[PDB]
Amino acid sequence: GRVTNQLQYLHKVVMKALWKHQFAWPFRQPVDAVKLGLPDYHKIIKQPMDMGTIKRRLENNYYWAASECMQDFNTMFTNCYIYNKPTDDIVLMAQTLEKIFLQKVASMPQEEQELVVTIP
Ligand SMILES: CC[C@@H]1C(=O)N(C)c2cnc(Nc3ccc(C(=O)N[C@H]4CC[C@@H](N5CCN(CC6CC6)CC5)CC4)cc3OC)nc2N1C(C)C
Repeated sequence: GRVTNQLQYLHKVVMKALWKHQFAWPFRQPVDAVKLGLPDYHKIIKQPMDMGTIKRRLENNYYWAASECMQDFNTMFTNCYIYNKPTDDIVLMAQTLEKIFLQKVASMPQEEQELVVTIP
């Protein structure tokens, strides 16, 4: 991947705010459906995603475009809404975190530019 202004913003602003939030703990690591006794989790959820995985990807310059990282955040929230019951508190926690995600994304740099200054 590469380092861009937008991906650096996603790492140092958006992820920093979401990771520390009081509602982040269910999303800081992949769902362990074996330990949770949930044999249907991976039958229903085709693309598991979590903030621990996203954070490691950002640390390792896995992404090529901010939009890919935004899709990973979105998949994580969508998985929660699809799998759980509409009245479960975790749905409310995801809605709270996703609202912060969108609020912070609103102030991301407009044009994606690689943060490299190279010598030919
Ligand atoms: C999946 C459906 C839905 C959903 O959509 N998502 C995203 C979701 C995600 N996560 C959870 N639960 C947990 C999440 C995280 C933890 C944790 O801190 N786990 C660590 C704590 C102990 C650690 N151990 C390991 C070895 N230990 C050494 C030996 C002495 C013990 C020392 C400590 C290992 C794991 C616990 C959870 O269970 C309480 N539920 C979810 N739901 C619920 C509605 C079921």
